[PDB]
Amino acid sequence: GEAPNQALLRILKETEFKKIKVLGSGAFGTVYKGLWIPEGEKVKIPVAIKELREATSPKANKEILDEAYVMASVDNPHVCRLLGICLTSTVQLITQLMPFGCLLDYVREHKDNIGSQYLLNWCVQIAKGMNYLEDRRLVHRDLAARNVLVKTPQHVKITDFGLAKLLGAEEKEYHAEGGKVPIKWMALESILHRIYTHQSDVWSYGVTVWELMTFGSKPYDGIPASEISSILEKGERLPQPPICTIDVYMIMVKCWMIDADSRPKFRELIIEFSKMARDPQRYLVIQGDEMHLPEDMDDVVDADEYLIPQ
Ligand SMILES: [Cl-]
Repeated sequence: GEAPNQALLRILKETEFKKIKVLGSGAFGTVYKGLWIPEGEKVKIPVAIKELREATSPKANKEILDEAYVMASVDNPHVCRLLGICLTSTVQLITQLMPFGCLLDYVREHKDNIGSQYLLNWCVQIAKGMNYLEDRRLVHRDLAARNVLVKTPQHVKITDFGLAKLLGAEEKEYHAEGGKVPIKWMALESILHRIYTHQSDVWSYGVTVWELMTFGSKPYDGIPASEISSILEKGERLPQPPICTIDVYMIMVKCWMIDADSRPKFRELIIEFSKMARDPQRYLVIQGDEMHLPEDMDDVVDADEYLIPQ
């Protein structure tokens, strides 16, 4: 680590957010939905506001500000940008709204309508997204279908930097605290040595692709977490999904290889899936493919078009 992080954290007035309406509740916290209307600008930006439960127990305010710190330090089409924070009672994360939600829910709730062109394209976009984070020396640690949001069915972005970690020109690993990370998405060296690395994200990427190819299945739906370690140890891996050619499945397996360095690089995955996406019917055999996917507001601009220096 060495280059200075000259990102801008923007504090936003609680009086700039109209039309609030709870999106997802949940144990962890609460995501809202609203309209951010910059102070003296004829623009209304559709936003999600995240206020994670734990009342004010400063323990929270940490996680939420680390989230913010990272989310504010990323500029990529395939990664969610932090719009700003709000210093109300508790802190709030304000970010571009992703109208179609989680990619996980999105595939779950659209199976009989998702073409191969999309699935392969998303894998491209998530690989692009990750490669970016690789460049910004940044280990996501929690890549899952549930952390990819959908802007439009042809444009996804990665999110949830709750466990993300910056590295160093020195550093190559991240020796975690007391683990609180999903087992079914984490590399084998993550589950035994609490080691995290870019190549560990690769594994999670593999599992993510596995989720999409299976339209939302739960990795190891049977097996309980206290057992995951043992299974992978013996050699077992996720099955090959129905719609999946060997070409595509073998990419998934390559991500789950015991020697981390033998795993593909995200820049290879971009290339590989990118090739594949030029002829999607040849790598994915989806029954029915060849599929279509879908007060006043003059002043609405997507965040993606709301810029300002930097
Ligand atoms: Cl679930």
